[PDB]
Amino acid sequence: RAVIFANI
Amino acid sequence: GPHSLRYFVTAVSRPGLGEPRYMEVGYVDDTEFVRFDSDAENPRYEPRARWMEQEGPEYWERETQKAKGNEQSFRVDLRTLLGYYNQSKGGSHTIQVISGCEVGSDGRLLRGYQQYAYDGCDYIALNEDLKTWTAADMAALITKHKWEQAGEAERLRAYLEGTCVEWLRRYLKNGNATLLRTDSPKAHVTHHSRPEDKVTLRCWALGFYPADITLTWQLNGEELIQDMELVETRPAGDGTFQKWASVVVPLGKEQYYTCHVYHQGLPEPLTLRWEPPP
Amino acid sequence: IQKTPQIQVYSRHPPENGKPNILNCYVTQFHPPHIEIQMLKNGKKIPKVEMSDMSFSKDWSFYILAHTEFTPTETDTYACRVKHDSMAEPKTVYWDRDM
Repeated sequence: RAVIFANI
Repeated sequence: GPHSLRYFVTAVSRPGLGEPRYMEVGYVDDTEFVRFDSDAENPRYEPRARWMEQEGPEYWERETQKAKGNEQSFRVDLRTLLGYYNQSKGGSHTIQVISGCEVGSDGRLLRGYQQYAYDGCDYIALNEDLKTWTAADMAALITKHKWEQAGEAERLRAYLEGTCVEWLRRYLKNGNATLLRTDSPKAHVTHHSRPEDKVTLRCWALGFYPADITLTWQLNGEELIQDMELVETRPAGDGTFQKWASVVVPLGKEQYYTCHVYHQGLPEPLTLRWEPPP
Repeated sequence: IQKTPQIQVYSRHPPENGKPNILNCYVTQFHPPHIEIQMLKNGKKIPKVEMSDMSFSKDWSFYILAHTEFTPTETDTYACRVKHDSMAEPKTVYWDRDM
């Protein structure tokens, strides 16, 4: 299960 | 043995040619098992291994919705980076991420990965401690500061130690029998003319899996390093790999040279010579 | 920031004249991911060229496998031509049945 990415 | 669950993510802007192209690719122990590709009308997470087909509709739905969310986050990230680097709006740019976990035989996390690249260059990466970030340049320091305040490392650490480890277990229960596939190389030597009194002996390794392999040539019990040619290991396209190693030898001296093939599927390495056909 | 593609052109199986096979054009070590791959038969474009989905390596460079159905003959020439922004002109790599 892929992580929920945070904005850079 | 050790196991890994890693997602390779790409967002590529294409100004005027449409929306950024977004890809999410999942690998269990180096094998692609799931894929999301935004380049579609109703894009969806797809199985890439038959053992994933057993996951129910709720799983595919959740992963699809999550991938479309990440896609939108990377679309914003692409605009944020143009600002950080002072770039024009009409050039194509790339964001890439490697995110995932490596777990040992004991189920403990060995390595956690959260690595970003912008235009094929390191941008920011989570350190081995799973607490601090390594920023490659000035623009990444803006991201580091923002993520330090928001406690991003801690949120990621929870994912890597929790969800990632737990989901890798689930996928391994499904794919282990298929994942442990080992195809031993089938090796042969070919003979080719060279100008004058020289010949090329090419030692071939075919139909092997996994890709890791070593081919050597020996003369008088010593491995030939200088003057030995090789090709990078390459896919046959049917799930197996190919490699060759060749050496230039004196004509008439072909039987003085031995090729050695080293592979995980080989309890004993293969030893072979040029066998002139009948 | 650009990476020059490395190209390998080879058959799926050891080549035998008159026996159907698959011809591969493996392209690696490139960045940006935008690439144009053509497979040529006696200098002419091959229409049915299948492409793998594009993937990238730990070093961030992209790779893709292009392939086509072919029946080798002693005299037919096969090549892979690649167009990528790291190069001033398209790069052509000929199939050598011994490699």
